[PDB]
Amino acid sequence: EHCADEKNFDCRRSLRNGDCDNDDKLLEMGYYCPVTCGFC
Repeated sequence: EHCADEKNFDCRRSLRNGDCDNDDKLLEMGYYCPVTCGFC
């Protein structure tokens, strides 16, 4: 799976909010903005 942050999903805002620090949103972030979350 070559990961790529989504274009329509705002990865910066979500990172700034803390969406990616939320466990239940981890899944959401794993596909939406995985590169922004440093997964890959």
